[PDB]
Amino acid sequence: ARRRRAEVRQLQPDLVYGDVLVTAFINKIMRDGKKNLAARIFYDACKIIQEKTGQEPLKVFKQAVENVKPRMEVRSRRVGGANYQVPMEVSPRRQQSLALRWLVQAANQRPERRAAVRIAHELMDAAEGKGGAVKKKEDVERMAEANRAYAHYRW
Amino acid sequence: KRQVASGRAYIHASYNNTIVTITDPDGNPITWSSGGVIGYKGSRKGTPYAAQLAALDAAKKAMAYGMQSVDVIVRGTGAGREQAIRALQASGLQVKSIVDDTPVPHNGCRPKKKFRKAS
Amino acid sequence: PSRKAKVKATLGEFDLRDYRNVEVLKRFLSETGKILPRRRTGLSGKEQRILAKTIKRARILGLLPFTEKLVRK
RNA sequence: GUGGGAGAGGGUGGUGGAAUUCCCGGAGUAGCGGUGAAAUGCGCAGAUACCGGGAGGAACGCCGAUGGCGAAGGCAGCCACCUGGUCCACCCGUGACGCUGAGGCGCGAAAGCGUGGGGAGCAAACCGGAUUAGAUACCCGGGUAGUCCACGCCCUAAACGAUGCGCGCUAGGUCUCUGGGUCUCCUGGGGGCCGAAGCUAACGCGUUAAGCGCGCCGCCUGGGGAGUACGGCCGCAAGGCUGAAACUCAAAGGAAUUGACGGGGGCCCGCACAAGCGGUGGAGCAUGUGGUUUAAUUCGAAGCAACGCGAAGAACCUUAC
Ligand SMILES: [K+]
Ligand SMILES: [K+]
Ligand SMILES: [K+]
Ligand SMILES: [K+]
Ligand SMILES: [K+]
Ligand SMILES: [K+]
Ligand SMILES: [K+]
Ligand SMILES: [K+]
Ligand SMILES: [K+]
Ligand SMILES: [K+]
Ligand SMILES: [K+]
Ligand SMILES: [K+]
Ligand SMILES: [Mg+2]
Ligand SMILES: [Mg+2]
Ligand SMILES: [Mg+2]
Ligand SMILES: [Mg+2]
Ligand SMILES: [Mg+2]
Ligand SMILES: [Mg+2]
Ligand SMILES: [Mg+2]
Ligand SMILES: [Mg+2]
Ligand SMILES: [Mg+2]
Ligand SMILES: [Mg+2]
Ligand SMILES: [Mg+2]
Ligand SMILES: [Mg+2]
Ligand SMILES: [Mg+2]
Ligand SMILES: [Mg+2]
Ligand SMILES: [Mg+2]
Ligand SMILES: [Mg+2]
Ligand SMILES: [Mg+2]
Ligand SMILES: [Mg+2]
Ligand SMILES: [Mg+2]
Ligand SMILES: [Mg+2]
Ligand SMILES: [Mg+2]
Ligand SMILES: [Mg+2]
Ligand SMILES: [Mg+2]
Ligand SMILES: [Mg+2]
Ligand SMILES: [Mg+2]
Ligand SMILES: [Mg+2]
Ligand SMILES: [Mg+2]
Ligand SMILES: [Mg+2]
Ligand SMILES: [Mg+2]
Ligand SMILES: [Mg+2]
Ligand SMILES: [Mg+2]
Ligand SMILES: [Mg+2]
Ligand SMILES: [Mg+2]
Ligand SMILES: [Mg+2]
Ligand SMILES: [Mg+2]
Ligand SMILES: [Mg+2]
Ligand SMILES: [Mg+2]
Ligand SMILES: [Mg+2]
Ligand SMILES: [Mg+2]
Ligand SMILES: [Mg+2]
Ligand SMILES: [Mg+2]
Ligand SMILES: [Mg+2]
Ligand SMILES: [Mg+2]
Ligand SMILES: [Mg+2]
Ligand SMILES: [Mg+2]
Ligand SMILES: [Mg+2]
Ligand SMILES: [Mg+2]
Ligand SMILES: [Mg+2]
Ligand SMILES: [Mg+2]
Ligand SMILES: [Mg+2]
Ligand SMILES: [Mg+2]
Ligand SMILES: [Mg+2]
Ligand SMILES: [Mg+2]
Repeated sequence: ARRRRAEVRQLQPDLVYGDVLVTAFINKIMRDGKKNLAARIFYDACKIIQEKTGQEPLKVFKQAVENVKPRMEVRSRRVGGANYQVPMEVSPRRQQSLALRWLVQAANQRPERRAAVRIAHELMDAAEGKGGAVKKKEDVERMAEANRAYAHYRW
Repeated sequence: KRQVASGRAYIHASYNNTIVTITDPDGNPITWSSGGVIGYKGSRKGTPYAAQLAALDAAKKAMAYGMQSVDVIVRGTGAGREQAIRALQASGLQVKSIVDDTPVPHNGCRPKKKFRKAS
Repeated sequence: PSRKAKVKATLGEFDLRDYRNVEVLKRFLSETGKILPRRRTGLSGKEQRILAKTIKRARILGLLPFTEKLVRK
């Protein structure tokens, strides 16, 4: 994006919770454009969040996404001599993009044998402060803040 | 220990380090710090961050002598001079005043070849 | 542009060659004990050249500072 | 001549404050320092940072300039003394007493030399630490001569405005330093800028000429060889001044032009990077290629822009071996 500022894409809200955030997550779960199979998965897993929790899946989902959002991350930047890992705030949008990307990633690292189970358990575990995703989020946050010495490279 | 309550805080900023010295009203050091006292080693001692840490290390160690307010006295020009000023202000210690007293010669000794095209 | 108020304006009659008039020479020095530019003194080539010399005489007499530390920062 | 003026002009003596280094005292503790990053180095025999006292050397911040003085080199804290140049006004005195100037004599930055003194900081050489393919460098830590003073030498330079000195003549505008005047302005000396005419290869110069003219001095005559050799003179030495030849080249060269280029600048693009999603590189195989092999493995395609490319159909044919 050299010329413009690149506007963001809008997504048709969920055919269920009528929520856009859900569709985002659906697309991250998608693969080879199999949006149907992708949608199923989130839903089955969405059900499994109940009969395991008396709570609504959506509230669970939306709060997992929340604990996985990184508030600081370290980016590179050469300053004559080498590259200095510079810490810095993460934009509201990248937080979301990162959070969801990370969930699907951690989810698929789980041992649970079938997809919907994996997304489900990762969703849950995340919601209460644990799980692959949250780990990542904390390794990142720990990276930044661990390089406070290069904070003066703002940008 | 001796109990001072009010003294002086000298900041010595350099493009290589920042080192804070806290003294009694007569200029006698009570405590001190630096990017080296804190865990920093090479080039990071000059960092404004390190200066912050060194400045805070200094303040705290000065609370032990029961000191409260001080007169900041800045010397030098170096990345991390102002962070030290701020660090002290935000540290229980009351900053009654800031004063720059960086020494400058009325042209005396020939500088090192590195700092020439000056005198 | 320094549009404060030339030190010459904010003052009147005075012997530019009087090295003892501390109360008036004092006015041509900065926050520091530095001699102010024509920019601020408002004087003129010839006037300033004579001021500079009288101020330096006052310094050696201890009536004026060579340098003074800056407050604030 | 008389009366005024400005100035880092020169020489001698005195003297002030800032800073660096060292020494002494206090207080205080684990580092300081340094770089791209480091290390050598320094520090518990207590450094760095801080306060007080002392010694010494060298240089003068602000003012300070686009400024001033000088014949040039050059001259910058402040005080006194000794001393040079110069500008203006008054038209007072002399009465062409003028200009230039081979040789001579003097002066002449830095480095360097001799004798003696001094030595804080800086720093050829040098000793070390890094860096690099190497690094007899660049960077870092040290450090002798020297840098400072006296006296005596040396006599060079991008000693430059790369523009010899003097005088007369030829629009103006604008800034500035210093003097005089009826003080919006005028008039004299100096420092800049833009420009009339004119000059110039061009760039540019232009009352501060590189214009128009006269006087006198110095100097040039293609490039390399060579500022060398020889001689002479000068020097303590280093080396300076004067300054060739054989041989050899078709050039060397000045200014400007259009390009291209830059580890120059500015503004701006492209799946160029970044952000991201999938993949190649590993396996098996398919296909093209290199290589090798063969009687032949027909030929071509070569970094991007050759390699599932000519081959949108090689069993014979095609097919060129
Ligand atoms: K000048
Ligand atoms: K020698
Ligand atoms: K000298
Ligand atoms: K001499
Ligand atoms: K006048
Ligand atoms: K022309
Ligand atoms: K030009
Ligand atoms: K000779
Ligand atoms: K001789
Ligand atoms: K010589
Ligand atoms: K460019
Ligand atoms: K690409
Ligand atoms: Mg350092
Ligand atoms: Mg006179
Ligand atoms: Mg003088
Ligand atoms: Mg001193
Ligand atoms: Mg001591
Ligand atoms: Mg002690
Ligand atoms: Mg050691
Ligand atoms: Mg011990
Ligand atoms: Mg010792
Ligand atoms: Mg010291
Ligand atoms: Mg001291
Ligand atoms: Mg000594
Ligand atoms: Mg002159
Ligand atoms: Mg000169
Ligand atoms: Mg005179
Ligand atoms: Mg007459
Ligand atoms: Mg007569
Ligand atoms: Mg000489
Ligand atoms: Mg010399
Ligand atoms: Mg000598
Ligand atoms: Mg000697
Ligand atoms: Mg000695
Ligand atoms: Mg040194
Ligand atoms: Mg080596
Ligand atoms: Mg060195
Ligand atoms: Mg020149
Ligand atoms: Mg005319
Ligand atoms: Mg003019
Ligand atoms: Mg003029
Ligand atoms: Mg004039
Ligand atoms: Mg001038
Ligand atoms: Mg013309
Ligand atoms: Mg032309
Ligand atoms: Mg002109
Ligand atoms: Mg003429
Ligand atoms: Mg000649
Ligand atoms: Mg020849
Ligand atoms: Mg010839
Ligand atoms: Mg010749
Ligand atoms: Mg020679
Ligand atoms: Mg001799
Ligand atoms: Mg040319
Ligand atoms: Mg585009
Ligand atoms: Mg495109
Ligand atoms: Mg990319
Ligand atoms: Mg990838
Ligand atoms: Mg493969
Ligand atoms: Mg073949
Ligand atoms: Mg072959
Ligand atoms: Mg052929
Ligand atoms: Mg082939
Ligand atoms: Mg193809
Ligand atoms: Mg055949």
